[PDB]
Amino acid sequence: VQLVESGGGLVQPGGSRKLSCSASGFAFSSFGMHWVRQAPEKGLEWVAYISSGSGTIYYADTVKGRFTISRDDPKNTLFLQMTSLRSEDTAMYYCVRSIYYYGSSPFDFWGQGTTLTVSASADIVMTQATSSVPVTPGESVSISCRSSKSLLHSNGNTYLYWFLQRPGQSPQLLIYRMSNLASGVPDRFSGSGSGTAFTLTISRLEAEDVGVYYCMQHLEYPLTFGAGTKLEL
Amino acid sequence: SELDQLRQEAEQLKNQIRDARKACADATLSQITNNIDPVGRIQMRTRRTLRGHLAKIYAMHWGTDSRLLVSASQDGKLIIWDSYTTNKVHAIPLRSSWVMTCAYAPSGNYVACGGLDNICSIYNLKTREGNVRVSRELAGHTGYLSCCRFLDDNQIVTSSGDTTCALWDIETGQQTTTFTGHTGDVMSLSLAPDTRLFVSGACDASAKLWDVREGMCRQTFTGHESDINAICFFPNGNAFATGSDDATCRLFDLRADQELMTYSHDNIICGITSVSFSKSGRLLLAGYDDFNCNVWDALKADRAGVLAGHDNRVSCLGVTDDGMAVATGSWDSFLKIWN
Amino acid sequence: SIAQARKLVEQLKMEANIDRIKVSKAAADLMAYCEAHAKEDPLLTPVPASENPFRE
Amino acid sequence: MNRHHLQDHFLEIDKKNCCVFRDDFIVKVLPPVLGLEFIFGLLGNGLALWIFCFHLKSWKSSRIFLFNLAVADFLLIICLPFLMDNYVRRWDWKFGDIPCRLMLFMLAMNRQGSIIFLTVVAVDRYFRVVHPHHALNKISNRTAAIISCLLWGITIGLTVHLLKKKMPIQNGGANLCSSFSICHTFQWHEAMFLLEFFLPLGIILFCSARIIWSLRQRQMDRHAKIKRAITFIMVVAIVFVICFLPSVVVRIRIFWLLHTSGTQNCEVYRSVDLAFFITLSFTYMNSMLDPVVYYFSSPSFPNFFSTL
Amino acid sequence: LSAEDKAAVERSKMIDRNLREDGEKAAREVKLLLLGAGESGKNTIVKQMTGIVETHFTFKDLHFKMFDVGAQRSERKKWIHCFEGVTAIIFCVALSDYDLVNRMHASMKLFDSICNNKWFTDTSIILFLNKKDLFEEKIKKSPLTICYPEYAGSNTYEEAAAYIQCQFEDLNKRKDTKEIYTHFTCSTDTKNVQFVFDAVTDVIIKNNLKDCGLF
Ligand SMILES: CCCCCn1c(=O)[nH]c(=O)c2[nH]c(Cl)nc21
Repeated sequence: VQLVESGGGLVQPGGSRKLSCSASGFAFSSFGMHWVRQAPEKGLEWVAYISSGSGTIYYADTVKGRFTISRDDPKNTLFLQMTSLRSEDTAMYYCVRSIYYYGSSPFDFWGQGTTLTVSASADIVMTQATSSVPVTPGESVSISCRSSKSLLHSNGNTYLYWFLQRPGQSPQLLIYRMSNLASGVPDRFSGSGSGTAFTLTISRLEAEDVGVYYCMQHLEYPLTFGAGTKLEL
Repeated sequence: SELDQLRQEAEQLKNQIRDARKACADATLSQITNNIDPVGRIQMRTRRTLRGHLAKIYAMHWGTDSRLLVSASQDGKLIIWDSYTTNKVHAIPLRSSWVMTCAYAPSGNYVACGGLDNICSIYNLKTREGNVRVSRELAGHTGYLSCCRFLDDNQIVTSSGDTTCALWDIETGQQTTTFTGHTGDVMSLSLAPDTRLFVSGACDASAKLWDVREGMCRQTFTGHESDINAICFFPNGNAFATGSDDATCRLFDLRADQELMTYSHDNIICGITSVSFSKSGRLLLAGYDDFNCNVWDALKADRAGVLAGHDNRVSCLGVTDDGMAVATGSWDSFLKIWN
Repeated sequence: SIAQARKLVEQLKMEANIDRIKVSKAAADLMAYCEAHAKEDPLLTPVPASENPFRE
Repeated sequence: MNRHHLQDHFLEIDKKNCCVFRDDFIVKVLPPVLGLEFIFGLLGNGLALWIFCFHLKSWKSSRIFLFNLAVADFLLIICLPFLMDNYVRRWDWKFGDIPCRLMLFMLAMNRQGSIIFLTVVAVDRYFRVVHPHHALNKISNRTAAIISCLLWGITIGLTVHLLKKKMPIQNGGANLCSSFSICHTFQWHEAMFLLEFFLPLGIILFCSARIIWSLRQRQMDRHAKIKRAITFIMVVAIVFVICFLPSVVVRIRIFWLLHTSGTQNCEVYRSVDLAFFITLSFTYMNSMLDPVVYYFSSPSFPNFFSTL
Repeated sequence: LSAEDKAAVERSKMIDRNLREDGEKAAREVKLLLLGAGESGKNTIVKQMTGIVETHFTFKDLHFKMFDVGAQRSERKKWIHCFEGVTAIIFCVALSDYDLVNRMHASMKLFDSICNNKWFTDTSIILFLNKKDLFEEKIKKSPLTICYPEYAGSNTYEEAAAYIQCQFEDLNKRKDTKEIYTHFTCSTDTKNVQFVFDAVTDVIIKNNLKDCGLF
């Protein structure tokens, strides 16, 4: 499973570029795609989502209409076309795969991403309690966050995901639906919540856990993201 | 010794078995169960109906979570059904379309398939690529596969159409233990709750209990007069019910070593295709060749209720682990949920 | 060869050793569990649609 | 009276030379025949519709077209008693303009739709027999429903023009109610009436001949049901001909009488219109005989009738 | 209402569309069942075109599916019902079996069992009498009356073959519903497949007429 992306560079404001990604090692057609952007200093932010059947295409409010997302299942390649991009668009874009079914693990794999540089309401808000917390090996730290609207759906599933951005690499999913650990994640990770207040527990902290932890809500679009909490060793 | 002497010895042992069986016949189930109140009329409705399949359905199995079920049909597709929402979680394109059995792993990671083709196919539902593919092809059997049941994520026991029943290892894909006690075709299997013993029904009207580890026959029951199509374990694991084409169902007890009660009726002249028990074991739901399903009280042996929501043969009959609902497949290509 | 029948004879001998219990007590041991769990069975006693996870 | 009673026969509906007659044999013949036809068609269509609601699972394109034909026949027989009431009063429409407009439009639409649907059924049988493999391309139930809706739309469109005309013209205490008026011009309605028999008759004959050849070349001797199907297929065309042809013949006679005895003079042409109306009664006779010929043909329909 | 279950519903709808396409493809294909004692005759029949063996061949823009059940060696009563939907059944019996050890009687018993089966009430049977060339010499050497004491007629290929054909045909109790298409074949070139195609087309015509209600 690999996701190679290209189409970065430096462009003056008002230009247009078409980001492209090549998907290999997995069934691209069966997996829905997502686009997420990293500001140089801010946190991740969702961009667009195209489903497996190329339908139900959604765009974030800040990019609605201006950007379009298309896919070519026979070619196993994804194209994101940007038109009349502004200065606020300067960010590093990641492509994220997703599959939707009972027991699924959406946003499990994240691409490396590409750098993009430009020369000079009605959504759930992730209110992260803390932006940075010191940690030491062998210690335990709890990360908590606030949500404007409870994510506890009538079906009993709360739409809360956790992501870890180690320095120099893309985010990795750790817990999805606050009760299931992603494949390859050590069992020491654990999460719990009451539907509006959430806490992430990391027992037996290991040096590989250094990074910035980001949250996700999937109850209603757009998939707004939190500020991000950075742990320093 | 000479063959006639061996036959005389076998007859003497059979007479001894008869004497032992009669000695334990203290009373019949009817007179002892007369003290309990009748279950009464049981009314069930088709909360959910599944129309995904396009051919005749033949086997199905409920998952441990009591949410997902796997169904098999001759169209060559295995569909994982979300009972609450009727969504199709997966659709497995079977290599061989002649499938008459299927199973669901206790952990839900793997499923089983089999039928006319002797090869058994195991599929990985939780693969990284996201597309279900064949894990192993167990082709050690010579006859047509009849039933399959998961003992664990690494061990599976399947009964073939030949006289031999085999226990398979997923890690190595070889027959760890082979059971050859049955003389005729083996139709269906049923794992005990403790996953230590299992009963196998055969077309020679003989039901035999097998030891998974020891690997030899432990008990034999011969109360039926025809082929035993279906068999299922009692929830407590100390008894099992047998379905046969002779339009009668018999409940056997492992301790008594004899049938306790017979479920039969005059109008019911058709055979039995599937049998299952409720969580508490009070209700015995058994399929029938006619266009209906009958609910039998395991204790009083009376028709508690009838499910007439089918127009063809009721091939399979599955009950959730928690007893929340009952699924009844049939040849009409429609799977219905009753509760 | 008679070893095949000797195995069956040995298995019968093992069978005879079971310490059996009266069927009446064996049957009664099944009762007293349904009555205690009578309210725990969603099928024996009707379940309100509000608490039922199958309501439309 | 000037020119005897001919001064009243001449009517000038919208064009000249309209010549509906008065005081003739129609009263003695038409009402009883219309009543018997209405009763028979009513009971037959009722039973057909009642059993049509019992085989949804086996409900397919051929049965879709058959049900459409049943609906058309039921509508026509339901419209029959209005014509019976008109004929007992002998061309005096008691009801208003809108009821007459609706009755004429429904009559035309229903008869044309019935003919179209039976022609399509014959075409379907021809496709199934002569081209068994090609027939599998049309089993789509949704496609069959769309085709039936399109056929209904065409039938309505060719007959809707009857609505846009103030019909109930009055003659001597009797309010005429007829679309056929022996006009002095080739009004499109009669040309449509003629083609509605010319084209479907040829299509039915071609399909029946092809089915006859294909079945008799390869399977006739094998088993009797083939003989039964052949006989009933021939009977369908025979009934269609012997019932619809007389109307076409009398109307062709009327058109051929474009020079004299149909225009510029009357009182010697009464018999032509008199027989034309009996031919229309025969068309209704065929309309009500359609479900006996079609629905009771299948060996399963007797079983359904016995069960109900 | 749904928030993420809508994606699951869309996936289910796509799966249903794929299932419908596969069902249409399966319905277009015609299914044939192969039966008969002796592997040699069935092998010859297959060439003239571990459990179930499936052979796929297209003739005149029609895809034919043939199923092999001889290798199973199991009780038919438990799996014969799986072949309810077969449009036609091909039965292969070698005419030379009459002199080998009784085999013709076994073939007749199998044909009687298959033809009178409740599941195959409305399925036609195609009877292929294999090894006509060997039968030519066997008649000249061994008389036909060995296995048929009631037989009484000229010892010629025509008469003996006709007698065998009638003997096999009379076993069909359901003469009104079933139709047996007997044929002679040893090494026919592009003649056997024509016969099987014609029989399958006649069966398709019968099924279509039954569906339309005329039958
Ligand atoms: C097809 C045009 C509408 C109906 C025309 N029509 C008919 O076709 N047969 C009649 O007997 C009749 N009587 C009256 Cl009044 N109109 C009649």
